[PDB]
Amino acid sequence: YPEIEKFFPFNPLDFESFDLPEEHQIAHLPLSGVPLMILDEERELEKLFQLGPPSP
Amino acid sequence: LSPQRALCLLELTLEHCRRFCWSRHHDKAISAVEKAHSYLRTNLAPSLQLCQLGVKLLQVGPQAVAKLLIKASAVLSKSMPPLRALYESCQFFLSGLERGTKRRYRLDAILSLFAFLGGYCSLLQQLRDDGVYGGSSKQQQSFLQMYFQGLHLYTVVVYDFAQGCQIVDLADLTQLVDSCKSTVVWMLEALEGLSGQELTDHMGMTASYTSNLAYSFYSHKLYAEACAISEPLCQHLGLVKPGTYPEVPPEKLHRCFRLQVESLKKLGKQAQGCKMVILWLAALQPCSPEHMAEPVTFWVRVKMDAARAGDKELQLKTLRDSLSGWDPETLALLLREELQAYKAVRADTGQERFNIICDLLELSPEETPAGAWARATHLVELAQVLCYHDFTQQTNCSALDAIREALQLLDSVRPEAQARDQLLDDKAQALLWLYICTLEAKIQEGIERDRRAQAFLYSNIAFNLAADAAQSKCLDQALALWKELLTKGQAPAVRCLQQTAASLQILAALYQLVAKPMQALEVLLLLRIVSERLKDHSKAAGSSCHITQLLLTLGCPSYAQLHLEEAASSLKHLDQTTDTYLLLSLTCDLLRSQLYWTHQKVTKGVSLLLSVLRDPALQKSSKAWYLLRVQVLQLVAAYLSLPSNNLSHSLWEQLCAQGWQTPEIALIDSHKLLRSIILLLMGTSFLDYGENLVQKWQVLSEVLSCSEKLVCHLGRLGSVSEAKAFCLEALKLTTKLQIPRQCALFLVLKGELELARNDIDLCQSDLQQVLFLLESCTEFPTCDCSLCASPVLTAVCLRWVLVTAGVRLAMGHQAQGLDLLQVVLKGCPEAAERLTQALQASLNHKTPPSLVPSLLDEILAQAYTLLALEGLNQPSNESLQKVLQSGLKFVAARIPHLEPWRASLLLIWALTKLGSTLDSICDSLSVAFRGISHCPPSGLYAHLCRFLALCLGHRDPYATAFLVTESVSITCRHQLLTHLHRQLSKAQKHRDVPLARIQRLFSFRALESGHFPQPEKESFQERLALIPSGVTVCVLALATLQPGTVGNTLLLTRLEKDSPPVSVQIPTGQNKLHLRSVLNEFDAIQKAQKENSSCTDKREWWTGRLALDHRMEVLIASLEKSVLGCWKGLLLPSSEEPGPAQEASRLQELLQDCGWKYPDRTLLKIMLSGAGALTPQDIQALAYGLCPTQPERAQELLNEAVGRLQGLTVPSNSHLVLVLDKDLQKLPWESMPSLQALPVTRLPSFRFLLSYSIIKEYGASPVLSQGVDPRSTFYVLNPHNNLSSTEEQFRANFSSEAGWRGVVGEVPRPEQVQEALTKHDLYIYAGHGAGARFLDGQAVLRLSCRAVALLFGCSSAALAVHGNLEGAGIVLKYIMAGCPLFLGNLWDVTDRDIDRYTEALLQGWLGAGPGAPLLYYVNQARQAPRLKYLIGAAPIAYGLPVSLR
Repeated sequence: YPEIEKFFPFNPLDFESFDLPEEHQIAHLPLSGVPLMILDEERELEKLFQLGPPSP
Repeated sequence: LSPQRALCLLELTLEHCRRFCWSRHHDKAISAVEKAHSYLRTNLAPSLQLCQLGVKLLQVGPQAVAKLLIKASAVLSKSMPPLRALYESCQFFLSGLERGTKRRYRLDAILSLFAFLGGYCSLLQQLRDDGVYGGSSKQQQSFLQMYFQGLHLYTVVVYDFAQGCQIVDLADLTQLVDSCKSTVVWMLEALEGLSGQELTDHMGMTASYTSNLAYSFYSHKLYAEACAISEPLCQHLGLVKPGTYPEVPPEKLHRCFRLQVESLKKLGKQAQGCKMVILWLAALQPCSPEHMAEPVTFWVRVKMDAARAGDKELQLKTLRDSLSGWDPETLALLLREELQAYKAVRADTGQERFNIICDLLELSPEETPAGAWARATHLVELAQVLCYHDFTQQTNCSALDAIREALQLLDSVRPEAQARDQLLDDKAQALLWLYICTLEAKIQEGIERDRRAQAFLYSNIAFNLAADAAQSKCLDQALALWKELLTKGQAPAVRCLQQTAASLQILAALYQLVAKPMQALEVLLLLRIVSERLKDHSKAAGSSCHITQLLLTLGCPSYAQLHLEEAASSLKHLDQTTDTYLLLSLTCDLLRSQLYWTHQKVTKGVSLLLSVLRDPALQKSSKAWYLLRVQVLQLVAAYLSLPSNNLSHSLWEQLCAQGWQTPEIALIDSHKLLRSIILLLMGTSFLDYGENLVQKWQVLSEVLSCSEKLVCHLGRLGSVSEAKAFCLEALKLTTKLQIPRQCALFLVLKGELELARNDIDLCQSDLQQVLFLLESCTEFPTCDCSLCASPVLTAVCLRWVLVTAGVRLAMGHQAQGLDLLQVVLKGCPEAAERLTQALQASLNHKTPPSLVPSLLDEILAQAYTLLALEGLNQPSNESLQKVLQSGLKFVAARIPHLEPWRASLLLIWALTKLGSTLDSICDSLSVAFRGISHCPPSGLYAHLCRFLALCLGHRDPYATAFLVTESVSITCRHQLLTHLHRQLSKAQKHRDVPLARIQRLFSFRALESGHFPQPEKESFQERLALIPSGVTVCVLALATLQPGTVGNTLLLTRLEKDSPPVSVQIPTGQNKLHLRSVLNEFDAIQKAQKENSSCTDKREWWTGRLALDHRMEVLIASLEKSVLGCWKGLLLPSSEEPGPAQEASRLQELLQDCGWKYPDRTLLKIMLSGAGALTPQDIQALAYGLCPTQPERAQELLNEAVGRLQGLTVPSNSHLVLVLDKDLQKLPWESMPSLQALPVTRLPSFRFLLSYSIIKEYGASPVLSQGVDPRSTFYVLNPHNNLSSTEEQFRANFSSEAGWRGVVGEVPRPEQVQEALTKHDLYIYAGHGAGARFLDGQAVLRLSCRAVALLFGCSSAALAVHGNLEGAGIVLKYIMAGCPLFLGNLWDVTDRDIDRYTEALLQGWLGAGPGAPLLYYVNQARQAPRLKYLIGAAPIAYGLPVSLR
């Protein structure tokens, strides 16, 4: 009368961990910060320094 | 002449000289000179001499001329009575000089002129000083005009000389330096004690003169003296604080100051420049809130330049500090201007803006009703500066507190009529930033939750919180405020319209992220309105590009063309050769490529797209370029999803040569690039810091859109693991940002992905979650509140009504599922029509051609598919030919797009016509096959290949074999292509020919141009030519006549090297035993095993084990007898010796006489190679099948042939690779009686054998070429410490072995198990399953696999088949990573019996000696364990035969 052996069933699908490769990971990053508001020079003074001849 | 006569003579002589000048004569002047010579005797004589000298100088018009000028000045100096006469004389001399502007003047001539001018000036000033000159208002004015007239002439000469002054003549300019600065001194003194009007007009020319005088040096890099020239005026003008010069043009005063400030700032001296800006504003003290702007810009320019030089102390010198005594309102306006100018720079000025806002809060008195306004405006600016980098060392006010205080102050303000526009502006801006900083609060709250570590339905219902109504309402009101501001058509009259433009950009980005696309459309229309009002065509072009991209994301491509044309029209007005123009031009080209794609003019679109893809401007490092590459990659994926008949062949080659071979690869690269952008935002020298704010909410919206594309695509392909991975990533992001609509979308997607894997519980959980979220979103036919108005919500609702019908049909309700599908059938048309009307009203056009075909078309196509699949099970000959015809027509109007659904509908039509008609089925299915061959749906591709290889068979041998070959392991093929692309990417980034070769081997569109079966057949013939020697490939496949069933007819296709493909059809549908029954019995055995292993009575336990083993051996015997029957020598080797071939020829002819259609030789050559073991009943069935008309003499002839071929030998060196379907892989074919002595392994697809060969050609696979070493082995013995019975014995024998470095009892670190697979030849795992916990499929796929994997666990090499999806398991990831051989169990086994098996295998193989076949010892060790069929038939091998070295 042989004793009962063990029996440890395993589903082959329980191996998958739905983890992306670290180049596709977005939600674990600290999406904190609002990086200012830059309103570029409406007037480019660069071309405001020329008078040429002493016109009357 | 008497004194009076002499005075009259001077007047007459001057008149004579003036008369000579009156006609510009010289001979007459000579006559007057003779008259003067006659008068020569006086004070007027020197004066007359000067006039004569002037005439001589006029005649000269060089060195002598210079000497004459000096001589004139010298005599004039002595004269200056005589000085009074010298004036009239100097006027004549100056008249000659006026006509002597030869421009060819040298500093010496200018110095001589300066001498004469200075002498005249001294005499003129003395004459003007004389009370008489001042006494006569006009007379003083006349002398004053004369002085200024002379100075105007002087600077003209100076500028003429400065123009003549070149790089070499700079020394000459430095010579004129003296007179220039002295000139300024004289000019200022001339303005002393002057009448207001006279002083102001003279001030204008005075400043103008020095501006021209100073500019010359500045225009030649000589600031020091340029500053010395303007220093006196700037100081005098600045010191006189009283505004005594209100009229003097601010435009002039500006120039002089501007010049000195630049001269100092270009020479450092930032401190002096700051004081000069203070003096500048001091001069413009009582000016308008307009002229003060330029000084303030120069302030910020001097301040920012100071920072570059480390002049941090300039920041310490602030305006409020510098301009101590200034009217509050004026200082508040000046600090507003400084705030705006700081907003204009690009170099981390957050702290400076914070200082300005703090001082503006301190200066604005909250008491005044006109101070509450300034309080609120500075508070929204403080909110802006705090949602960026919150300052905990100052203020002690939170950002969400500042903004709410501002909103209350604004609600307390009442305007009149001129400021209502400013009120609407600031209120809308406050509401926008209220939303922004509530979202930042949510972000940091989630960050704190996730940081709380110490030492998801609930999460969804918690994050919902019914807070959507609070936040979205504020943006919905900011939009209305901006709209009432900008829609009137009149001028806006706001502070900075640029700020309105930037806020509208942020609002469009935010709406895109909250998934409200129509609101973003309206916001972009208003941004285009404002952009024309501001004459900024960059922004108009960008707004039109965005409107076009958003209209193409929706259905309507007609309205996108108008706005693309508008974008081009705005592009005309740009500089070109500038990054803005390059970017907007590439964007418009991309939009036109997409318009061609949707307009079915695909070849011009591909030409455009390849022009875009080959531009070196698309690769320059900047974030807008990365967004453009993202859109490029999504368009490339949209072009890779078209059938090959739409495009030419070289077009496909050059399109795939860019680096992206499938839409999945393109979309994952899009996702990767979208992540790399965020690493740049949420961190440079701030060069690209211009659009970071809008980009931060554009990148998140694009991430969610890319994830929707990458999830809806990978799930339709059947790859549900990666699809769920991306779906979970996006759900995590959306719960982080707390966006209900996007998370509802992604929950419905995850529900469909779980329904694909037959998980009704998880799908119903997700469905209830989205029902909760949709009840939250709605504000609680033609209008269903917020749901109907929004397209995204109607889409998510119809996807709910689709996945719910799918679940309702999976559990088996039918009527309810059909009613839900018919609801989805009436839902998409009305949804598209209401979106059409909404888009027309929003853009304000007339009659949009055709309805909007967005994702509603795809969901209606899937509804048609699922409603056609249910007419098969209820073939009542009614609404089946009327639901499939309508679906076919629908899907046939949009030809290049809805292609998988037309293939599904064609397959269903073929299955309905199945029960000439065979040719009709074949052509229909060939249409479908070419419809999905480029990127197959894995589940449809199998049904389509096997139905097409069943209709078309023996009438076309090679084509039938090719279809059977492609119907296996499609998902593994997709995954291998993706893995190879990732390998190429990482290998290029780290620093490959075999990689590209394998990619070509697995590619879906590496075909030539052809009709229906020809180019496919040619590629298949090449692949057949690639088979190695000594290997037989049997592809067993179940031909399924319904999608979702099992099937009975076994398609067996044998593949050899230099032999035609021999295929056979084994219809096991009447053979009593069936094959469905075999699979049912196997499932029953595996269920009974686990239900029995719970009993504790050892006797009943062993009885059940024995009964299951007997059942298992009966099943194995039945496979060979009934399942294969006579057609079972197709798996046996081929006789190298002649004999079968000659008999094959003779029998071919003679049986062809007997009525054998499709006579073939290789079939009989392989069926007679095993004649030694051929039984009379096999010969009976074979004969009665081959030759039905005259069978008896066919048997007799076959009996004679086998009797003549009685003695033979199968080849010693040979091998059989079994390619099984997803349903037949679980049966233990390797343990059938016939295949017990024969080496037999498995592979996923036939292409994997060729891949192993290709890798063997180059290396990287030492074991499959050299041999396994007895040493060099890593073992994992009992890592979970459950099984000690094994642990003890296996510990003894393993430790006894030399060179074996492993673990025992403990779970191995992932690093050492990585090194175990990589650096070793053998990986003996004695434990639970297949590693899994410490080594999962992704970790090995990320790895190279050198070692043989002897994984001795329960279901180690089993593939889990869930639903209509193909098998998944870690063995696939092992052999996709290059594992030569992978041994593992197939079903659950027990402990000590599997230990006995493992001990036998390891004692037989290891220790046999060098060159010991492993597959020989897996069958030799299969007779050691007690239950020889229940735990002996379980071990299975994947790969190629290996041997010990």
